[PDB]
This record gives sequence, structure tokens and C-alpha cells, in this order.
Amino acid sequence: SPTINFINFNQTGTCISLGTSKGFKIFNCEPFGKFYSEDSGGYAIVEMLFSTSLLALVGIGLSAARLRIINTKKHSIICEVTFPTSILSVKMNKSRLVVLLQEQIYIYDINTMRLLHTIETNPNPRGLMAMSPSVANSYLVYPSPPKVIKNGDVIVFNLETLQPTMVIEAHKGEIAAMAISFDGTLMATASDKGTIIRVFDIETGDKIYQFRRGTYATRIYSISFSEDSQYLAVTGSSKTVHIFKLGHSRHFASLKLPVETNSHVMTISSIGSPIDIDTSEYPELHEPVMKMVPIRVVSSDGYLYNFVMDPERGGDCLILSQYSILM
Amino acid sequence: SPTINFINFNQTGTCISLGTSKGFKIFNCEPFGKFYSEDSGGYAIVEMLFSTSLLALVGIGLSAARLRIINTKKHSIICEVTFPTSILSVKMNKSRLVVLLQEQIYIYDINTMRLLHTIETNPNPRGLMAMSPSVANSYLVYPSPPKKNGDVIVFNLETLQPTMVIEAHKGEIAAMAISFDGTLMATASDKGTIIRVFDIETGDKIYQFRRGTYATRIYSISFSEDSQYLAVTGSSKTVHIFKLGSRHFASLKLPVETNSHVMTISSIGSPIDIDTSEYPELFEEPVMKMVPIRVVSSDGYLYNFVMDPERGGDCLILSQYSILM
Amino acid sequence: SPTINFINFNQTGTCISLGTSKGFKIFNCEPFGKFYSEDSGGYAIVEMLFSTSLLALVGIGLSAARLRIINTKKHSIICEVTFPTSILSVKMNKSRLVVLLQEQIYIYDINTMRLLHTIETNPNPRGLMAMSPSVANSYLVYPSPPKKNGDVIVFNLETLQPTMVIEAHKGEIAAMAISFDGTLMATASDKGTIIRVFDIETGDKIYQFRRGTYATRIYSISFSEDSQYLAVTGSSKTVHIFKLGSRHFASLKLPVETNSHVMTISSIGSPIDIDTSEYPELFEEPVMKMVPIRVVSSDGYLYNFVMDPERGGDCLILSQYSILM
Amino acid sequence: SPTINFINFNQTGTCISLGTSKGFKIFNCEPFGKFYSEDSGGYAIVEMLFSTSLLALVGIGLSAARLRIINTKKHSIICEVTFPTSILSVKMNKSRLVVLLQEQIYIYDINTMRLLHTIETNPNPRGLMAMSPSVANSYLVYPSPPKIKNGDVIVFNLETLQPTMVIEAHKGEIAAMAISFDGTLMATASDKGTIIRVFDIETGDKIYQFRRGTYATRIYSISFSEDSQYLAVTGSSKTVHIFKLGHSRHFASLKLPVETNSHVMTISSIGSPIDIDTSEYPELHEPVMKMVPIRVVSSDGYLYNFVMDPERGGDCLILSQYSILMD
Repeated sequence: SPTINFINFNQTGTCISLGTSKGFKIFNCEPFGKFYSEDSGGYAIVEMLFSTSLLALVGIGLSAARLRIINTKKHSIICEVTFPTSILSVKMNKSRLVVLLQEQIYIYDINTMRLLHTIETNPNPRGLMAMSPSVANSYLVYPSPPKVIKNGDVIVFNLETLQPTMVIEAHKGEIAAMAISFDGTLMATASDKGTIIRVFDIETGDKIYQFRRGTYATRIYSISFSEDSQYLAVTGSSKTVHIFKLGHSRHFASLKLPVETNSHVMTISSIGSPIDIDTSEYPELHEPVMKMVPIRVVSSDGYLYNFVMDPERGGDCLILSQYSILM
Repeated sequence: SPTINFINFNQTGTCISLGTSKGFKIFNCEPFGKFYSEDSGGYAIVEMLFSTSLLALVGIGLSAARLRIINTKKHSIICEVTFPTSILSVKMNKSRLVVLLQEQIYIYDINTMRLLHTIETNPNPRGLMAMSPSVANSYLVYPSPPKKNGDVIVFNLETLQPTMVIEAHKGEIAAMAISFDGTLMATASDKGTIIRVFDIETGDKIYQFRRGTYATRIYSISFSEDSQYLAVTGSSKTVHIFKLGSRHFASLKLPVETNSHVMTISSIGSPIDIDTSEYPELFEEPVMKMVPIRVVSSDGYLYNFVMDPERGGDCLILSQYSILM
Repeated sequence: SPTINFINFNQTGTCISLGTSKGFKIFNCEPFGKFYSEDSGGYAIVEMLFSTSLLALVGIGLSAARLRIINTKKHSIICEVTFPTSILSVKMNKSRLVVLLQEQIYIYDINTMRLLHTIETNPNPRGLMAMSPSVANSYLVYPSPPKKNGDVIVFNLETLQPTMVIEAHKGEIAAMAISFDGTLMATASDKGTIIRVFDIETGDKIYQFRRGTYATRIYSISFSEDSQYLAVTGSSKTVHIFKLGSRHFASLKLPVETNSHVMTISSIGSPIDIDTSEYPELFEEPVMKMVPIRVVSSDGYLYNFVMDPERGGDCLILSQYSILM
Repeated sequence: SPTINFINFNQTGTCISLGTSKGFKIFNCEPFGKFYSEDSGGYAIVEMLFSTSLLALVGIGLSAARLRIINTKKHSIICEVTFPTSILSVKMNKSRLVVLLQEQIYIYDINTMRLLHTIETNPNPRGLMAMSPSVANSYLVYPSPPKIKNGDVIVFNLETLQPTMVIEAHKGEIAAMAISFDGTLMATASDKGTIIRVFDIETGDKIYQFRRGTYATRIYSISFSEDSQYLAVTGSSKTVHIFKLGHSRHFASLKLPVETNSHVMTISSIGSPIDIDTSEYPELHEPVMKMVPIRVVSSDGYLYNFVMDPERGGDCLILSQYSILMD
């Protein structure tokens, strides 16, 4: 079992990208399967578009600075670009491509692949961004800390016109995680203490909802919206995943992984559209079928966990099944 | 407690073959006991014939490519054979020995050890094959993906020629098994919701079963000795039973306290009599006919369940013994 | 007159490929003439595509194992590939290149020249196959004798996977052919009395024809372009015609003065019009439509017969041209 | 095309044995096919029983002296017998095994394989023999030249291992001899091949006398039909004559195609009458009439099929032609 260095969903949440120390793999979610794989080398960044057989591959250090775009269906190379320093994050929509270094942001047109803009920002060792995947509201947000209280300043940048729109005074402390909804309407931010989750409306700039997370301060790994912006998912070092309902404070529903799971695991999640599930097979505790929101939680140890949430009841969520990635 | 790497029944379901990173062990089912053990090294595949003191040893990486056949009664080594790639699966009957690799299938005569035929197949990353254990209808079935996804090649080991090709499923095949008499074949798709049972002689689809209301992958399928029941184990920690006389006939619910990071297989035995007086709390006619079901998981526990042949339903657990100890 | 070693039509029946003990020749059918010739050496297998200046060269023993692909217009060699055993047969379509050995079948991409797949088959000492020349329905068939005698494996060249197995005949297979569109299949046993036509899509027996009242082995089978007629050639110095619309439709009787130590192949072409004025002495309307039939024999003579699509019966002979001269 | 050194039918005429310079082959007649083959080396004598998977192989020199008997179904060796001199002929029935050297005849029991008898005969450079294949009338006949009394033949009974009578067959040396299937008759011919005589082995009286050809020419082999109706002689004239024993001049004659090389050994056999379709074959009409089939194989490696009209006789039509080498 080789070590894995990178996991993320696609922009719709129906696929899996993964990077090992020996290669990368691509999975699927509902009819689970292994679409692609190569045992080329160490990969640190494997990001995919809305299917479409387009990938961004960054070597473990193929150096960490180099970025390679590969079409998996054609097994060809669209392009190859180098950077002076190691790449920290890569994100895409169907219009723009963004590469972030520790102090620089590069924006590329996805089609022509020519460089469009460059932003000189204050250092971001954590490689934090958030990209709206829709071209109607294509926005990029990146933190702007003072260069050495106003440490949690974030810059709202419009990719369409390549000009910033506004500056949001998000938090007092440094930003730890950022997420933009599918339509590019909302943005959610998390401080380094992970106690307060704040979501802002990107066009107006007003803070709409504020969530309290857990009991004591602890690190936050990632944030992600639902497809319909109904729920927000956060995962932290407490080995617990919280769901906040944006249909409008305290977390709406909580995901407790099995006890045998290691505590030192990076956990990312995703929320899918509600589906029909049979209550005859699963004693939820009864009509034969009821809609339950499926949640997929893949951890850095290499396992996938499927949960269901009742939108009215909420509460602690039942776990249906567990696969094992890399097997 | 060393980690285990291989767990499997024998061709009759009356034994447990288990190989650890330190050695291998051979158990029994009804009179539970430790028949044999050796602390030699890491073993990846330990396959046994119908008792008869015959074993096949595959090293964890003894390499994974190398295959060794030993006799436990005489403590001797029959032969050793190497392969260009890692060994993925091995199955045996009283006439033929077959070794499956990533893209090749090797067929051996179990008596002489001479090579008989080699099949060039499209890649099988899951190491999937199924063998009829009876020499009367000695068949081999393996999937044929395109290089039309669930094509299964019914290969006749008796004359070393394929017999027919069945379009089993539209998607990838996940698990295949052949009955004890070699008459029927069962397969499950990669989405693990529909079970299809084929007549290996003609290829007609006979039975179709529903299972796995949500996305729970199917791992293993097994027939009973009389082929009356079909057992499917998935990743949902629940085992379904289908009757070959649609909806499942009976279900197995492992206790919740068990480790969830486990791989579970199962096998159904011939009906036996159980004593009520031995079990005062649960299951309380001094003796009743109940079909025994044995489920072993990778965490090292053997579970015994019993089902009422008429009522079915959720099955009780009589016992839970501890392998590796 | 150096002895010839190989005779074959092209995939359409409008050309002649012939190989001598001294070189190879390429003829034509309707305007009979010598298209090409080379005095290089002995050639045992000369196969041509649909014109396109592409040839397959196999040495007599260039050895029998080596295969050379040459372009006659550019006078250059595309590639040369060797094989462990002697080459038994070669067939082509516009997308795939197939080389058959005694126990193996090699499949190549006719464009990239890269090896695609290799099939392990039971020994075929006669070098038998049949290949569909149309890329749309590119199917390959080859016999599968036991190591159940007339089993032929239907192999899909497009996806490189077998599709189905048909129990063609109870005895050993003697000759096979596939129509131009790759839809139908024809087989003949070693008895030479029964001709069976199969549908590749389903596998059903479509037609059954009677032939060869005595022991005359069948040598070659060929479909017409429109698949209206099927011609079989044997060792009896007679060629029968069957209509795919029981008893044979028409028959060809070679002249008695010809050599008897001959192997004749045939290929039925598209119907054409013949001039009656050119032939006053035989067959006496100025012109009438007549289906041409071309029979070339190993003695070095090409024959042209014509059959009336309504009357059938014995076919008149128009011309007898001398190949190799 | 390898050089072939030996061709013989089985005792029933339904099979073909053959030996090349590289190995031996076994064919069949009605459903023609290659039952067996073996690429060992030069084989000089290949004799077979009534099918039953029993063969006798004599190497060209496996020296010419050595005799090896093999079961082809089991691919095993029964026994090997060595002799001081080269073997000239071997014939079998389901009871006895006979080995001829130039001056010695050895008789073995086919079952227990123990030696039974040995006859010291005057030299036979041509290795001539005729052996009855039926155990009810197991007889052996061999020539007895002096050391005018040249064509004397010794009638030897294999059952009791004693000579029965001496036949004063011909004035000159005997050239060929054969016995009917039931062991009742015997036919011999002198080295001139002008007179064919038939003697009854029971009494010794000459029954039939046939004239063959006009000028003295060599004779290769003589063979009866299975029903003892006809007798077949083959010679250097590239022509095969058939004499009707239902009772002088040959009843019907077989002419090979003119292309055939004239320096070819030819052995023939007559089969049981069967039905043929006159609709397909313009015999020049009832749809079917019974035609007696004759199979003629030549040393060049070809087989010829003729048909004989028992009433009309005359020159026989030829239906088909194969190749025994290659296929």
C-alpha cells in the first residue's frame, strides 16, 4: 500500500482524483470504478475538470515546480509549463486555469493556454484559494495578510475582466480554508482556530451566516459546498465532520467515523444530490423509500465512507458502506 | 497478533485456510481446532484441496511470482514453479491446477505437474476466476474485457478448449462462482445490485436477484453444497442469502463492535442439528435442523450463523471464535 | 517454365496474385494482363490488399518464418517481421494484418505496424482461417479442435475479444470463408458432403447444401461480392455453385485435356455483359448479362466461365489464358 | 516433399500406412484424415493390424535389422526385437507375427510375443510373402527356390506350425503372392508377369489361370478383394488390371492419368460395392447404381479413386485424386 499525498473531488463531486508516491489514479462515485491510472512517479497535485479527460499533474519533486497538462483519453500532452518555485495549488473551471505559488498567482486561459494575468500577493505558505467553477460568476479569492489586527483580509478577484472587485475583512486571524459555491454566489472562510465559520455573499460583500464549530479550537482541513448550496461541509482534526445548513450557528448534522480509524488522517468530504434509498434494507429508525442526502468522505489513509443525512431530522448520520481505495 | 494476508475456505466449506505475514494456519469449522501451522514467513495465497494434505504457497513478496506446492503430512515439497508476473489467484480440483496472472492463465495437471495449456486473456486487475470443483463437469470461467464488458469465457479444462461465450453483464464483472456440481454459474456486476445465474451448459439466464439498495460493492459469491442457497458478501457488513428454488431469502448482520476495516467471505454447509440447552440466552424441541453459515473476516474472527429453512429472515449467531489464537 | 507455389485472388476477385519458385507475379482479370513481376527468389505466400500497391511476402524456406511487407510502386519495404515457426497463412483487410502459425495467430494494425494481440490456439496444420475484408464488421474466425471437433472461434478484431463459439460440424473443419460484408460464414467438413452457412451475429444455421456424392475433399470456398452465390472447389476437377437465395445451382467442368495434378481456386465476380460476336464458334442477342467465374489452377492456367442467373446448369468456357508466360 | 519408402493398406483396405525418409504417417479411406504421424526418422517398413492401434516400425538403417512394435494410442513401446540381418517383410494377423529375413523366417505370437518357430529357407532377395489374416484359416506361404523346380512355394500352417503341402507353382522364380481374406485361395506370378495362377490352399489344385499383358513386364503387388470376388495386379506398365474370380483376359483395367511418372510403385485395393449418384457423374440412367471402389496409391504420393461396373467392366472412370504427402 503506497502512501497517498493528494485527494480531491472534481468540480461536481462525482469523481475522485488521487496521487500516490508511485502514480495517480482516477475513480468514479456512483457506479464505482477505476477509470484511469499510471505508475509514472510521485504526484503531489492531481486536479481534474468536469470529466472531459483533462488533468493537471505536478511531480512530487517532474519537479514540484513543473506543471503538466495531460489528456487521459488521448494519452497525449497538451502542454508543459515550469515555474520558478514549487506549486502549492491548482484549480480550474471551464474558462480559466489558476496556478498558485507561495507569493505569486498565475492565471491561464483554459482553451488558448496563453498567460492572461499575474498577481503579486503577500506570502501564502498554506496554498489557499477558492475558485468558482461556473463561467457566469467566475471569481477567484485569495488571502492578503499584512507583510512584516487585520490579518484575515481576503481579495475578491474577478477572472473574467482580470480586475479585483472588493476586499473582504473576513477574520481577525489568518485564513485557514476557503470555499466557493458551484454558481460562484457565496464564499466561506475559516480562521486558523477553526472556531468560527463565516460565509460571505461575494457580490454584495455582506456576511450572511456565521457558524460555531465544535467546542474547542482545532485545525480545519477543507470546506466544500453542496451542489445546490443547501449544506456546507467542514472536516477537522477532531476526526469529526460537521454539516452546516445554509437553508436559513450550531452544526446541523455531524459525521462520526468508525472508532478504529486513525486520528491523524486528512479527511475531505463532498455532498451529493438527494437520492431514493430503501428503508426495508436499512432500518433507519417507515415508508419503503425516503430521500436521504448521500455524503462521501475519503480520508488520507485510503478509505471511502458513505453516509446519509435526513434533511428534516439531521442529527448523527448513519454509515452505509466502506470501500478501500488502492484496492 | 501478526496481520493476516489470505483467508479462504476449502472446496467443501469445512476448513479455513489462512496465511499471515509470519506463517499460515489451517482450521476446521464444526469441531473448531488448529489442524496445522508453520511460522515460516509471509504467505500471500494458501489454497487447499479437498483435505488430502495438499497445499499451494505463494510468497508475500518466497516471492509473489513463485508458487510452491507442499504436502503437510509428509512435510515435503512437491515442486516449485515461477511466473513472469505476480500470482493473483489459484484454484484447484481433483484433476486440474490453474494459476491466474495479470494477463495469462496457466493450466496444470494436478497429478503429473506437467503444463497443459496457456490462455492469453485481456487484463484482469482483480484476479477473478471461478472453477468447477467436480471432475465430472470440469469447467473454468474467466472474464473477457474488451481491449460488451461482462463477457465470461467458459473454458473446458477436460479437453482444453473453450465451449461458449456468455454476455453476462453490461458493466464490469465483480465476482464469479461455480456450483459444486459444475452445472450453474453466478456473476455480479461492478455496481453490485443485480445477481445473474447462468446454466453453464446452454447459457440461458435462469435467476436474477436484487441486493445492495445503495452503492455497496459485492466481494464474494458462493454456492451451497446442494446449490440450494447462494451467499453474497459485500462491503456493507451484511451478508445476503438467495434461494435457488428477486428478494433476498435471509440476511446476516455481524455485531456492530467488530472492526469495519475488514474483508468478509462466507460459505454455506449441509444442514445440521444444534442443541438448545447449550445456548440458554439466545435461541430460547431440544434439537432443530438449521442450515449453518460460516463467515470469516480479515480481523481474525470466525462467525457461525444458522437459518431456519422455512422462515429465513435475519439469522442468529451461535458463536464467534478467534483465529490466530 | 518455373514451377509456381502460390495462387490467390484479391479480396474482391478482380486481381490475381501468383508466386513462382523464381519470383512473384501480379495479374488482372477482365483486361487480362501482367501488372507486375520480380525475379527475386522463391515466394510461398503472396497476399495483396484492395489494389493499393501493398504486398505480403513470405519466403519459401527470405525463409518461411519471415514476413516482408513491400510496396510495388515505391519499390521499398515497409517492415520485416520474423516468427518462431513457419508462416501458414496471411490475410488482410483495410485495418488489420493477420499472421497465422501452427499454434499461434498474430494480429497487427495495418497502419502503425504495431503488434496488437496474440491468440494461443490448438494446432492447425492446414493453416486455415477466414477473415472479413470489411472494416465495419471486422470479424476473424479460426478452428478450435480439442487437444466437439468443428468448433470455430469467432474473434472480433475491432475490440480484440472473442464473441461467440458455434458448433459447426461434428468432424474436422476443412474450409472456411466469410462474405465481403462480414455478415455470413461458410464451413465445410472433411467429408466434403455438407456445406453449412452461419450468421455471425446470431450463430444460427442459415443454409445447408449437398455436394460431392463421392469422396472428394473440399479445398476452397468463396463468396460472391453480393453474396448471392457460393463456390466450392474440390479435388474432383469440378466446381459447384450454390445460390443463397439443397441441390447445387450450377457446375463447372474443366476440359479433360488439362493436367489432373491441379489445385483450383475460384472467385465469382459481379455480373457483366459479354459480346456474342467475339465467340461465333461457341454459344451460337448481341450482348447479354452473364455472371463471370474465374478459376485459376496450379498448373498455370486461368479460366473464365459464365453462368446464366436464371437457367444455371453447366457453364460455358470463354477463355483460357496462360499465366506465367 | 520427403521421399517415401513404404505404402501399404491394412488387412481390411480401410486404412493407409506410409513411411517417409523423416517419419511415418497413418491415414484413413472413407472419411479421409490423418489419424497419426511421427517425425522420428527414416522408416522402411510400417505394418498395421486391423486398426486396434498396433504398429510395426522398421528403420531404414532404428536399424533395418531392428524391429520395434508401438501402440499409437498409448504412445508406448511394447517391445523391440533385433535380428542378425536386415528385415525384408513383416505381416500380421490378430494371432501371429511374422518376420522375414533374406534366408530366415521368424514367427511370433502377437499376444504373448514369445518366439514360436523358425524356418531356414533358401535365399529370398525380394522378401516375398503372403499371409492369411483370419485366425480360422491361419496360413503362411513363402517361395522355395533351389540351392525345373524354381517356382516352388511352401504352404505353411501357422496354427500347428507345420508345412501342409508343396505347390509346384511356376517354372521360373515367383514374383508376387497374395492370400484372400478368409485364407482360402492363393495367387502367384512369375518374374515375367505374363501368367497369373490361382491355387486353392486347401487341396493345392490350380483353380484359375489368368494372362496379364502381352510382353513380359514386372509385377509389383497382388491383392484380393475382401469378398474374394476380384483380384488386382499392378505392374510397370503404369496400368492396373482387375481379374474377376466369380468364374484369362483381365475383366477391367485401370489407366492412370498420362501425367503420372511411369517409374512409380503402385499398390491397390478393392472395397465393398457402395451406392454412387449417377446424376452427378455422367457415367454414360437410374439415379444410383452400385459401383465397386478401387483405391490406387503411387510411390510419388498421390491417391486415385476409380469405380468398376461389375457387369460392364472395361476401362474404369476416375473420380477424384488426393495427395498423401502434405495434404
